Amino acid sequence: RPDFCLEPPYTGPCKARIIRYFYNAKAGLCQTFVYGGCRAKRNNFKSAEDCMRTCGGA
Amino acid sequence: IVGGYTCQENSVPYQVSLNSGYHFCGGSLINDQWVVSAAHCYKSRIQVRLGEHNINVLEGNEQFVNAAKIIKHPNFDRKTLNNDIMLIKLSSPVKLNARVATVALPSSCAPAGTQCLISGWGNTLSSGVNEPDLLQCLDAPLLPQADCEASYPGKITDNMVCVGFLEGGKDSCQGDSGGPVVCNGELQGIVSWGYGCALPDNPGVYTKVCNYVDWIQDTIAAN
Ligand SMILES: [Ca+2]
Repeated sequence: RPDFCLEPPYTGPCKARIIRYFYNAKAGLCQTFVYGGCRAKRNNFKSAEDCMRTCGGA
Repeated sequence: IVGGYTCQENSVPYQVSLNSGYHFCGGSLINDQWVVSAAHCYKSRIQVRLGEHNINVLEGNEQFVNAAKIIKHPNFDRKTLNNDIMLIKLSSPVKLNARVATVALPSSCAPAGTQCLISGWGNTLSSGVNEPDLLQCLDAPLLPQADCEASYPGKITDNMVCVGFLEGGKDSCQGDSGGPVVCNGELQGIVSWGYGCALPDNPGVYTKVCNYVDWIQDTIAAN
């Protein structure tokens, strides 16, 4: 799978509380995390479906 | 708010919660039809909740009003965070009382050392997470621009101001964005960004409201 899928969820510097999905490699599935609102990294999706499609692997 | 305290019930009547399913940002009521928040708190649909203390319990003093107009500053940069300010026009004028009140805009820019009150329902932990039911408060000073710049090398513009402590321990955090920084009864800052929360040498960065009084007044009068 892509390298960014293996990186820990990145909240970023902004201070909003935006619920996003990230791929948890250890768990083998996408989970939610708190995104701050700006400068998002790639392991950040608006849906579990988009997250698994991109980072679920094969 | 990390390292703060629970605000006395409705002691911050200008504080509002921005909600789009769940609380995601704060804001400040500046007149019976307008709220000012951070531009990065933009969402196509926003419900403004006023008169809140416990955001997870219907207390009996709340007013729920939808955002009719959402106007971000025309020069907002989503990467540098310069001009991180946004105006929200309410679908209907709110009823002003002891629990729902307006906060005055700055008469001029407050100097470094001015003590202020920061508030919000953001994370209360620097490590891990704890979303508080009750509104949190924090008394903190506007820091010298030189210290702000030293803490955030090359990232601070004239439209930003650091508020907090260089030693860390107390700061605003995720869920506080768009919220108020009030000094001597005037809204001098808006919770914007920072590296982590309550970390030493990284106090929170806030939108310097005194640079936008005219933009706010002109925008309200035109909409
Ligand atoms: Ca409530």
